[PDB]
Amino acid sequence: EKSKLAKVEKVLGRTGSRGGVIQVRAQFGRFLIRNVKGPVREGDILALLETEREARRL
Amino acid sequence: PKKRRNGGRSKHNRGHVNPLRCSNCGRCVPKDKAIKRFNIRNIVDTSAQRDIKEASVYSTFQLPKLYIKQCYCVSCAIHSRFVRVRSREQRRVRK
Amino acid sequence: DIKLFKKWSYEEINIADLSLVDCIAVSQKACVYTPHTAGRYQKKRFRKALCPIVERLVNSMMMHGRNNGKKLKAIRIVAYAFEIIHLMTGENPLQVFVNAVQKGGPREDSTRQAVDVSPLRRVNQAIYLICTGARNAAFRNIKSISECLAEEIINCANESSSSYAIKKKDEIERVAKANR
Amino acid sequence: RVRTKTIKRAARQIVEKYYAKLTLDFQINKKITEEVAIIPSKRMKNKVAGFVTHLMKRIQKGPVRGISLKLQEEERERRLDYVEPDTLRMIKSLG
RNA sequence: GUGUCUAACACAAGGAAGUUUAAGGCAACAACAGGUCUGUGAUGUCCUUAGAUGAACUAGGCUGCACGCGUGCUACACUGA
RNA sequence: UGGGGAUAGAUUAUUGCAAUUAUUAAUCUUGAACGAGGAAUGCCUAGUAAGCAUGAUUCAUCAGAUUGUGCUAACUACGUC
Repeated sequence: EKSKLAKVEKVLGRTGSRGGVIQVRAQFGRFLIRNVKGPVREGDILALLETEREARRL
Repeated sequence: PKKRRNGGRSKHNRGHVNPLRCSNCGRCVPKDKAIKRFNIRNIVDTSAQRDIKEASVYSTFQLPKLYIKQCYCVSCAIHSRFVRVRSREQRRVRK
Repeated sequence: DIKLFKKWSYEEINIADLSLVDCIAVSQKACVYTPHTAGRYQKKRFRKALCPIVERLVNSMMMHGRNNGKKLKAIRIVAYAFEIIHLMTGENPLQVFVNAVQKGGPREDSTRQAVDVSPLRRVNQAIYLICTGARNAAFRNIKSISECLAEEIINCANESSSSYAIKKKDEIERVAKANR
Repeated sequence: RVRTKTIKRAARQIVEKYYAKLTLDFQINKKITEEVAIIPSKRMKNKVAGFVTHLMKRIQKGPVRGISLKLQEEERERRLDYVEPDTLRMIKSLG
């Protein structure tokens, strides 16, 4: 199937209206900025179903 | 009270000075009164700037700029966070 | 020596998305003869991430109306369900269960925009999805809860459209795809 | 966590009248504090012992504010003991 | 580790316990015309005090039922009876 | 549906002067609605939440109540405006 794996470098901050989203920096040798839901930590894989367009803060 | 000593503007030695119209909404405001922000900005994001450099013909990169000079009326500027309400003493401070 | 239910050693699993492997209880100190350990998981965020996966599964399964807190039957039902998987296919039931958790975990979620989901959240949703499918199949039906659970796990491992877990996972992902 | 003014008040009185009595270890400081000061509750006495131990951690690095010892002041006082161009311009102006 | 590197926080280790160990008791300043004179031999005024609005006795009533709203219980099942 | 016990009939008991507008109790019989609940809205982060009981209070007589007490022992963030 289709999916890619990017490794978390930095947890940037807790975002969104209810605070349940997290802004997160991920490395593919390319740096990415993503928004993730749920408890997460640095140095670990995050699976990306779509890899494209780096994310503005919510 | 009378809040403004200078009228909020370059009133001194002048009668009429032309209105400009607000970038946000077309509200007329005197050029002397108007809230001006230069906004020198690049169109590129950081990842986009990396992708454009990699994509680029040439190593040399001209870095396309946005030169705006965006003028806000008072009502818009306070709404959209270009100014604050300061404090009675602090309303005279040019930083 | 150490084996789950005295019959499943459970010391070796395949990679999945790699993110899953950290969470799951394959290591010899986290593998156990029988699930019941009932720890304290409220100290901080990652304390609950260290839970035995079989204990987490039975606790997830047991909550439902009349059933609340009936943990030993839920262990017997999971034990029976793994036995059903072992009879049905020659693969280890735990391995099939790991595949079902990999398949059941969605990779995106959304707000009014679309977002990724964390590995812990993916595991928690997957376990929940397997138990909800079994529960939905069970309630007001002739099929056994053990039979429903085993069928849901194998079908989710397969990636079948019959699976409630695949159908829900697809729906969550589809809503994420729709939103973006 | 954090410690109150009363806990601090007892700790501050300690060192001021018992500078050289204290040691690094918390248990010995508990005994010293108990020996010097009558503190009615174990929890309160342990907290004061704790804070005095923290004050001990802060000191032993040389001088710091809020306390005084004559010896360092005495040590410091014992310890301490024309026509070139940059000078010239002022002299030349003076005459 | 982070922190004026103070006050202190974060992580790990140790440890029965690390958030002040966990839970209560506790209850400022100043109000509200909040409730209670259907608890008081706490109580003003006003009513009442001999075919008594007191004390006491015999029934009946507080729960009746076109109907509207609180709060609980019992259920809606085979992960059960 | 053998889930369910509304609603009703015949009893023999118990308390009390008095039990009838089923006091309360048991035996047999009678065998309703309810197919998981709209708009709404409650409580809850660790032995909690939930489920299951049970002591005490009122009491001549009685728990579907309140207040305690135990046991069975979850989920999910572990934060944000």
